[PDB]
Amino acid sequence: YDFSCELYRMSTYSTFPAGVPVSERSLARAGFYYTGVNDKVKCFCCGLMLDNWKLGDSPIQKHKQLYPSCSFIQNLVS
Ligand SMILES: [Zn+2]
Repeated sequence: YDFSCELYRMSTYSTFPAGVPVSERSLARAGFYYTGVNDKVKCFCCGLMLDNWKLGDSPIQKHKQLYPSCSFIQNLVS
């Protein structure tokens, strides 16, 4: 289903900057791929864009909170 998709998302983090305080795996699992700019990531499903990640930030929570209508985030959490 989203099998290869999550794996593709993971691959986009090859250039992710070193000091970002959230794991790339968690980002990719939350539906986000890396835009190649700063620490800005984008949902493959709804296009929600997020950057300036802080220690302890939950990509899934931010995702659910900001753009609940995303089918991916709805199905991930259900
Ligand atoms: Zn989304």
